[PDB]
Amino acid sequence: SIEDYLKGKNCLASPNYDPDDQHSSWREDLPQFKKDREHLTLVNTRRNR
Amino acid sequence: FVLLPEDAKKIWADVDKAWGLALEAGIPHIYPWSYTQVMRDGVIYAVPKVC
Amino acid sequence: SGHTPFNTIPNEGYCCETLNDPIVDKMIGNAYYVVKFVALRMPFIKNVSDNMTQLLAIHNKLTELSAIYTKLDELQLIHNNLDKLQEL
Amino acid sequence: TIPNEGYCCETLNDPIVDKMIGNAYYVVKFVALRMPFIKNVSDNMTQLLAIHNKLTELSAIYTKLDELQLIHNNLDKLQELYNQLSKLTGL
Amino acid sequence: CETLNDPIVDKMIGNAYYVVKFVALRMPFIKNVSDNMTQLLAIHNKLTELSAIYTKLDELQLIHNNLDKLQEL
Amino acid sequence: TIPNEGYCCETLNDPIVDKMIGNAYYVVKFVALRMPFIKNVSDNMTQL
Amino acid sequence: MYYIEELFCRLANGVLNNTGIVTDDRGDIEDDSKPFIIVAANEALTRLHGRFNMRNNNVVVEMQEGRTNYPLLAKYAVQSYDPNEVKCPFIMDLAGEKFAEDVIRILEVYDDKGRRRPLNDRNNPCSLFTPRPNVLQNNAPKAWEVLNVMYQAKHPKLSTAEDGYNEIDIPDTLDPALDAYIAYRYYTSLNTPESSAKAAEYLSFYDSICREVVEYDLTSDTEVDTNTLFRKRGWR
Amino acid sequence: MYYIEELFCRLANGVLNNTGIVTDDRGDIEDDSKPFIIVAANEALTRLHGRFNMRNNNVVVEMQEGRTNYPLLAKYAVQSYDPNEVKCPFIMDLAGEKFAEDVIRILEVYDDKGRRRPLNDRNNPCSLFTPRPNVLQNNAPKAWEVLNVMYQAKHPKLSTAEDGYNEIDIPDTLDPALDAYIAYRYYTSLNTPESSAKAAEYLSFYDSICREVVEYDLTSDTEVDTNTLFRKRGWR
Repeated sequence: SIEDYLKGKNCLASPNYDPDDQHSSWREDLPQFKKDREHLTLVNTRRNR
Repeated sequence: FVLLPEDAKKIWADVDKAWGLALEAGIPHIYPWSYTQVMRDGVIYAVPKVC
Repeated sequence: SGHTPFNTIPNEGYCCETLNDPIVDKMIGNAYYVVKFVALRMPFIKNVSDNMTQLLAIHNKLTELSAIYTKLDELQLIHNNLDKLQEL
Repeated sequence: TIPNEGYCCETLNDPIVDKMIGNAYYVVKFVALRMPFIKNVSDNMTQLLAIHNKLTELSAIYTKLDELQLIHNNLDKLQELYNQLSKLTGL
Repeated sequence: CETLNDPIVDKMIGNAYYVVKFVALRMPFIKNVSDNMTQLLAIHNKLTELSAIYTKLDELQLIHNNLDKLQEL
Repeated sequence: TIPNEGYCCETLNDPIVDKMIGNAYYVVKFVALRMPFIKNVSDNMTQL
Repeated sequence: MYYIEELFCRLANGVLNNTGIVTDDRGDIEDDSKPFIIVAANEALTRLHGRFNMRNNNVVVEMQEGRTNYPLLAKYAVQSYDPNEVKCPFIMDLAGEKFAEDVIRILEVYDDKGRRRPLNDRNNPCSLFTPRPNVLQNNAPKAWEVLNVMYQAKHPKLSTAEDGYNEIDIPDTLDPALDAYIAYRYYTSLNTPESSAKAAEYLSFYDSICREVVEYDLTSDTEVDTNTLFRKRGWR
Repeated sequence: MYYIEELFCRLANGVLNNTGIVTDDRGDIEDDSKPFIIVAANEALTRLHGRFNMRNNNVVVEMQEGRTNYPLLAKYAVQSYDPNEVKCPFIMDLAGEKFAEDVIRILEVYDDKGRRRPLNDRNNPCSLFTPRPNVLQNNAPKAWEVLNVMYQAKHPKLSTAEDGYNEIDIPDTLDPALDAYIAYRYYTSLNTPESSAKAAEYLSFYDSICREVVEYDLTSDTEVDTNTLFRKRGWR
């Protein structure tokens, strides 16, 4: 993501701000929307179903 | 393409990588090659474990 | 350990600085950027606010001004010749 | 001599207090309470910039509303099938 | 000891607090502007028409009552 | 009045700052950010 | 900093492999036994945060005219108060930080003017008392008076209910202690002679890891400061 | 700060998981076994509050003309007195709470004029005595005389009878001690050797947790104050 750093405005002052989520520097939160692909895996056939 | 089913795992891992690249490119439609090989090798699609 | 945000004026050893940033971080956190965005372009806001009375009056007549604008090309109508003829 | 000064009585519409400017907490909470106004200004900044740019033109118009009020009323009669004006000049 | 360095950019009380105080001392302007978003949006909508009228402001007045009387005359 | 100087506002198209020449980190990062220009010059050296 | 699902899959693929809680694929815990694991995890986090002094947090409390006791509860927080029950709250929060009760011990209390306030001093008239570990007292409230409370904090509550906190914040040297404590609880609950013998091993492992972390001071618990009593006492 | 139902659920999920007390779905304790748990919980809370000195409470006692023994019971409180039996109550509960009978030890007694009154001092004629641990004496009642009593308090009784206290107020570090005490009571009551061994384990766990909390001083039990005898003795 160095390329994104080069071709970016990267200016702190912005007009976007969500009042419902206002926090200090202390708060750290992982997003609820996990991003994950689906891969191909062979069925075990040892774990009988 | 998976002939000689004793070579299923390596070729299917390569298929995973190829599907990843194809998804990155943006192709609309993607096909596994055959019904026979898919049902014979028991290929299923699942999210990887997180550990 | 940690530093209490209200522990401003800790400058016992040396006089300089008061450390007022932590209070801003505590209360106005994540919203300082909007404050700076407004602060940078503040002369424009001052100029617009100074002309509030007038900019409300231009409003109280917007439909009338649009109706007048609909006939701007037709309004001139070369009045000089018809005035000269009417003077006869 | 009942005291009514407190943080509870203050609302978002109250003006600033001169004696409490030195208190950093008071100023910080003063700015924090009135965030809706700053957000409203920030969301519509392009419109304000355009109006500021055209204020020099919109500054004059204001002296001439009174004349335009009568002109607008007259316009309906003033139409007069504008093509007839050329004939009237000819006659 | 002293970390203020350049006085032109760095403030003793604090950069963030300085900006916050600067905004706070000038709140009436922001309040007066914010109370009237609905009104200044209409002017933004009709800005093109207002600019068009501005071009013909110098002309087209002509003491137009004189012209309407001349038509009556 | 309001200061607007920082590493975030800096872009690769901006000119150098004469105040921060003495600061070694500023010079190093100034050269680091503008590496595409140097790479483009080095790739086409025979043509130049 | 990782999700709760990472904890479930680490307990499914570490200890507790041979138990009957885990699913057939041994990749996650069954839906029936998740409340048990959540209770054990909360207990373990409280133990560790009580022992080690990791988190230091802060609260802002403003003083009303007729109140001397100020309990530190969410009922009086701005984001969580009930308007009909409580007329005016006194604990200020933010929409993102809603002040879950995580007060173990109160260390420092500072005035809004930057002056320190003595705590639990009997012979000082201008001091603050705590009748209970989560309650403050100020016997002379005044106008425009606000207090900052610097206190040791515990980990927020894990709930896994789409509104609770999914994440876990813990240094990576103390994951095995948490896992060992959970395993100890689970193996004691079985009530068999062999399970108790395994649980003793797991508890001793937890104790030994905690003692080692104290020994090498990996959390930087020890704190030292410069000497200022040299000037106060009048030395030259 | 949680209700009694949360305690029942936490016991249903933690210790006592294999026992036949718990319902089939492992959600909550069965109805016929709830008084047992309530009695055990009350005993554990009394033990902890006696040990740790968590709660410091105050009561106001007004002095009648012909009475010298003032027992501190709920019969003589304003919010709880029966008009038929007692004509006039001398314990005032006008503002809030109901003054549950929770007097363990009396620490300080102050007059209505701000002057301290000695307790249990034989050689001081103006002293107050306690023939019983909660009864208080003053041998010279006077008109317009009121006394304020600072005492150590215990947790109010839990009843679950639509009028008792549902709330449990205890520091979050000492939940496992309470659960361990309840489990010890149950497993001792079972009257089998294996259950006896498990009960011994749980009691030892209770003691170890209490000693740990004492070591790390999580309840801020230790107190100090500024020296005041330096000036009284005449030093310069």
